[PDB]
This record gives sequence, structure tokens and C-alpha cells, in this order.
Amino acid sequence: TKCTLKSFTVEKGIYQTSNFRVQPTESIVRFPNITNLCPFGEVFNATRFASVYAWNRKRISNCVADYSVLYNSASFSTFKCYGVSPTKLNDLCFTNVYA
Amino acid sequence: SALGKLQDVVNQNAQALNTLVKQLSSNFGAISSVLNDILSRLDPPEAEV
Amino acid sequence: QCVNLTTRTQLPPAYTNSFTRGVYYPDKVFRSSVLHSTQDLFLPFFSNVTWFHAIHKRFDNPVLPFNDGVYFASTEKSNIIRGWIFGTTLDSKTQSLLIVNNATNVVIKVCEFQFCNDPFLGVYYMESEFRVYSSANNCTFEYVSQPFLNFKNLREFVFKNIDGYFKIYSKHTPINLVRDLPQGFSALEPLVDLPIGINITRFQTLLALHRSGWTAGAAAYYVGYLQPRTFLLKYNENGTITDAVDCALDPLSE
Amino acid sequence: FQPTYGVGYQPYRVVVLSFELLHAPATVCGPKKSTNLVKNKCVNFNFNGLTGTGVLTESNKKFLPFQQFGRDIADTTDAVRDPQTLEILDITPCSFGGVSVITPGTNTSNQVAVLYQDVNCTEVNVFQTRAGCLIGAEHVNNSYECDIPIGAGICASYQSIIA
Ligand SMILES: *[C@@H]1O[C@H](CO)[C@@H](O[C@@H]2O[C@H](CO)[C@@H](O)[C@H](O)[C@H]2NC(C)=O)[C@H](O)[C@H]1NC(C)=O
Ligand SMILES: *[C@@H]1O[C@H](CO)[C@@H](O)[C@H](O)[C@H]1NC(C)=O
Ligand SMILES: *[C@@H]1O[C@H](CO)[C@@H](O)[C@H](O)[C@H]1NC(C)=O
Ligand SMILES: *[C@@H]1O[C@H](CO)[C@@H](O)[C@H](O)[C@H]1NC(C)=O
Ligand SMILES: *[C@@H]1O[C@H](CO)[C@@H](O)[C@H](O)[C@H]1NC(C)=O
Ligand SMILES: *[C@@H]1O[C@H](CO)[C@@H](O)[C@H](O)[C@H]1NC(C)=O
Ligand SMILES: *[C@@H]1O[C@H](CO)[C@@H](O)[C@H](O)[C@H]1NC(C)=O
Ligand SMILES: *[C@@H]1O[C@H](CO)[C@@H](O)[C@H](O)[C@H]1NC(C)=O
Repeated sequence: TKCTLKSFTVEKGIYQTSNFRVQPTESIVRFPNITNLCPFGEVFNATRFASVYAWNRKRISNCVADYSVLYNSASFSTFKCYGVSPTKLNDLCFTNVYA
Repeated sequence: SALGKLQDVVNQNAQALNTLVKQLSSNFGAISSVLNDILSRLDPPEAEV
Repeated sequence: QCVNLTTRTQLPPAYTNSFTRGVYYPDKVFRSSVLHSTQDLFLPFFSNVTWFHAIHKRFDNPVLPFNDGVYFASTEKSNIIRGWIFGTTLDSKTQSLLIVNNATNVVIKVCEFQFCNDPFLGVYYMESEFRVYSSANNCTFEYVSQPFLNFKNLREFVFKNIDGYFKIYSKHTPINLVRDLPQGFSALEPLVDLPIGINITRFQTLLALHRSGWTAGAAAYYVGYLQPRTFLLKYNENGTITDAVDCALDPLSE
Repeated sequence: FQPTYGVGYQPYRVVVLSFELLHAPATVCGPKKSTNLVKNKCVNFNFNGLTGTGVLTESNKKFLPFQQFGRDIADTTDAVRDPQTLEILDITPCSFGGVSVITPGTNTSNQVAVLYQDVNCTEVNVFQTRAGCLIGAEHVNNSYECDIPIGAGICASYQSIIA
């Protein structure tokens, strides 16, 4: 109060000095259920793959893709990404994915 | 309409407060009226503008 | 397969009054006991809505411009109207949207169809006649969904195509009026928000034949166009739109 | 492709994923973490891209099944639907108010009392008034003439500081 009124002596009364803004405790992020997942099992775990002169191309749209399971799978001998990152792949939304 | 003189004062105060809160939804020429959208969408040199 | 239908009777399309129909929920926001003003693509009150018939010999399937948005009203019994066709040139040069509801399931496709000049469905008296397109080359989108569907049903739809998002607002109303649109209020709930991202300037609805030549079942539909305007919407204690005001209709509503 | 081949001649299945952004609405994106939901606390909420800070309590507003958000007259989101469990939550804003100091003259005494305006006493000689929570003043049942005004019929005086 002495600092607010710029005086070392304060008269009798009520003096508004500051504000009590409660600080947020936690952070809660809520999103809908993960449903209609992409058919990565239809591409990767296919019984017979195509030959390279007649390579199969599969159009992927309208689905949510977990690339973290693909990266965390140790069975892949080579996983090179040239313009993205796995965290970026989890955080970039793309119109078309061609397998 | 017997007590219209008090009701005009109450309505003017409520309308002034309502317009004051409605002014927060205007961007005033900025890209958005939300500060968090500007802090999440832009670097600080343009965000300060 | 395509078939020209050559037993039509020449007649101009009719016109009638919209009354207070064509209203839909502008957003996904609950509002309770308040009045909210919105500037959206709306159908004007008491507007000139175009009337097409299917009666026996009238079989109305013309191809209409989409404009900025379409209100489709259907005074329907026994489910003659099955779907719609949207696009710009309606051939394989451009890309077109197809909406159908056949006897089983609701199919939404975005392909380059080579459409017939007269596409239709057909029910034999069982449904056994499908003449919509002759080819489908480059399909970029598929979506399979739930069944949407004296005249006994009023089916009101609003189609918008804004920012690549195709909004279908729908409402089903039990009616018992014989000929024209009922006079009343019914807000259209949003049904499907559809991510297509294509240009749409012209549309055409799909009817179904009855075979026993062909016979057109008794149905009637209405086409209106949306314009950007403001409505003042009233929201009750349950959050349901019960009344609306067209601000540009007359000075009293202004 | 015999099984006795050396590495470099063994068959390798290769999948190449090509990602692209066009002049179209983008729809393939990674899953978004949905943490546990807490109530009756002042938290930073993020409901389907709608961010903010508020206490999330249980709501009596019965939403229509298509509606997700809720606004008052002054266009502030006061209601929300949880996307995980189809339930309705009210957002009350986090507790705020003025902090006022009630004192006599410094010639008289250095004792002070603190008024937290519009603040409940359980979340800040503690007495709950309609003007706010008053800390440092002993509430008495006797009535005197108003010396220092607090508000809502409450006044403070020095005799210790009484309210
Ligand atoms: C049904 O009628 C339409 C219109 O007369 C036919 O469309 C014509 O098709 C011929 C085929 O060579 C074209 O040369 C014309 O330019 C088309 N005219 C129009 C206005 O599109 C359609 O082919 C007919 N259907 C069948 C099965 O014959
Ligand atoms: C393929 O099979 C492996 C082997 O068990 C399994 O772990 C995985 O979930 C399957 N799907 C994909 C997409 O890798
Ligand atoms: C509707 O338009 C037609 C011509 O397009 C016209 O003959 C008719 O009078 C119009 N009705 C009204 C109410 O304007
Ligand atoms: C959409 O189609 C119309 C008519 O076909 C054309 O004039 C317009 O330029 C097109 N717009 C785009 C973005 O392709
Ligand atoms: C309805 O159309 C879908 C998509 O073409 C098809 O799979 C289904 O068999 C059709 N139903 C009937 C009864 O033909
Ligand atoms: C569309 O189809 C035609 C003919 O099938 C083909 O030549 C063309 O490359 C296709 N375009 C796209 C973008 O798929
Ligand atoms: C609101 O819903 C209640 C049921 O809880 C109903 O009794 C009331 O009639 C509804 N309001 C209107 C205006 O119909
Ligand atoms: C999502 O998962 C929750 C988990 O309890 C479940 O209750 C709910 O039915 C699921 N679906 C939707 C659409 O919320």
C-alpha cells in the first residue's frame, strides 16, 4: 500500500493494491477417439508384393496414420525420410499419401 | 413503463458492458482477434506488430 | 448404358413460395434462450422456389446451375429420389461428385464419370436398373455412410460448397399436405461435412423408374438458391431454433 | 531370389510413402494425444482446437447431438462437449479479483487486513463476506457505525481490526 500510494504514511481506509489472478494448474487436451485408421497393414503385411517394373501404387486419404509404430518396429532394415521427421509426420497434416 | 427511468440506466450500463466485451472479438486489422493464435502462428518480430 | 426417355410431356417448370423454409443451423455452437444474428448463405423468406414434378406423363430431370448453394425440398413418398450429381461439365474432362442411396447403402464418390444425358434408377414391379454413368476412371474419394432417407415425407436438404467443404444439412418432417409446401418452421440440422475440394457449378438429381415401358412414381421436388444475407435466429431453452427473421425482407423485420 | 543368397542379393520389400499438400482440404494427419480429463480445477483446456483456461465442471445443459460448443450472449465459450465421453462441461473462468488493503493510519497502527474481492475463502482470522474474502479481521456480532467501508453492509474498524 505504501508503494502504491507513493507515501510512507497511509491514511485510514481501504486501498486497492493488486490483483489475485489464479494461475492454471495443469493442461488438459481432449480429442476424439482414434478411429478409421489407415490401412498400413494392407500395404506392409501383404502376402505377395509387386515387382518393381509394375510397382503397386495405393492412394491413402481420409484416415489417421501412426508413423510412430512404423518407426518403432525394429524389423525395418532401412527407414530414410528426406523431407520430414517422424515427429513431423505425427504433426503435419497431408492431403494425399501414395504408397 | 412506470419505472422506465431506472430501466434505461440499467439497460445503458448492460449495453455498454456488452459492447465492451464484443470489442474483444474484433481483430482491428490484425490477422486474428485471438492472441494465442498469433503467438502460435507467427514469429515474434511480426507478432509484436 | 444410357437410355433416352422420349415419352415426356412438354411443360414449363412451376414456381411457388418458400414461406419460412430453408433455415439451417449456421454452426456447431449451442445457444440457449438468446437471439443471434448471422451473415451466411441463406434462402430468402417468401422467395420464388422452382417446382418440378414426377407424375403420370411428367418426368422432371433437368440439369440446374449450383450457384452459391442449393436448397432442395422433397415432398416424397415411396422413395423415388435417390441421389444427386454435382460438378462443372459432368464428364471425364472434369471431376464430379456422386451421391446415391440405392436399396442397401449410401455411397458418396468423387470420380471422373462419363455421365449419361438421362441418368436414372429403376425399380421393377425389386430394383434392377442402374443407368448413371458409363465409366469411372480417376476416383479420388469414396465415402460409405448410413441411410439418409398423398405425400407423407418432407425431406429438406441444403448443399453448400465453401472452401472445399461440401456441407449437407438435412431435415425429415412428417407431413400430410397434398400438393404444395407446408407453411411452418423447421430448422435443418447439419448432416455431413464432406472434404471433397472440387469445383461445383451444376447439379442434377436422380429419379427412379417403375417398370411393369416405364412409369414415374408420384413425387415432387423444389429447387431454391442461397444468397449471402443476415438472419436473426431465436434459440429457446432447449437450444433448438424455433423462429428466424430475414433482415432484408421488409422494414418491419429490418 | 534363393534363400542361400548373400546380403545384397537377398529380396528386400520396399514401400515408399509420398506425402503431398494440394489446393484441397487435408485429411491424413497423425493421432492427437488425449490426456485424462480433470474437473473442479483451473486448467488450460484444449478441446478439438478450442484452447483456453478455465475450471471445467459438470453441466446441466442438454446439447443437441450435432452441437459441440456453447456460447453466452457476449460470444464467450462457456460450455463444451467432451469428445472422448459424450458429456457436457461448463467452463467457469478462473478465479480473479482485486486485492485491497484495509488499514488504519500508520500513526495509529501497522496492522492490516486483506480483502480478496469476489474470491471464495477456500481457494485463496478468515471471514467470508459478500464483498469477498477478508483475512486478518475478527468478525464480531455487534453493530457499530461504519469506520472503513468494506461493502455489502460490511465495515471495518480498529479497536485489532474488527469487521
Ligand atoms: C440421349 O440424348 C442425348 C441428346 O440428344 C444424346 O447426346 C448426344 O450424343 C451424340 C452421340 O454421338 C452426340 O453426338 C451429341 O452431341 C449428344 N448431344 C448432347 C446434347 O449431348 C445421348 O447420346 C442420347 N443417348 C443415347 C443412348 O443415344
Ligand atoms: C505386420 O505383422 C507384424 C508381425 O507381427 C505385426 O507386428 C504388425 O502389427 C503388422 N502390421 C504392420 C502394419 O506392420
Ligand atoms: C417466379 O418466377 C416466374 C418466372 O421465373 C414468374 O412468372 C413468377 O411470377 C415468379 N413468382 C414470384 C412470386 O415472383
Ligand atoms: C469453376 O467452374 C467455373 C465454370 O465451370 C469456372 O468459371 C471457374 O473458373 C472454376 N473455378 C475454379 C477455381 O476452377
Ligand atoms: C448399391 O450400390 C453399391 C455401390 O455401387 C453396391 O455395392 C450395392 O450392391 C448396390 N446395391 C444394390 C441392391 O445393387
Ligand atoms: C485421369 O484418367 C486418364 C484416363 O484414364 C489418365 O490418362 C490421366 O492420367 C488421369 N489423371 C489423373 C490425375 O489421375
Ligand atoms: C424443452 O424441452 C422440455 C423437455 O425437457 C419440454 O418440456 C419443452 O416443451 C421444450 N421447449 C419447447 C419450447 O418446446
Ligand atoms: C470413444 O471411447 C470411449 C471410451 O470410454 C467410449 O465411451 C465412446 O463410446 C467412444 N466413442 C465415441 C464416439 O466417443
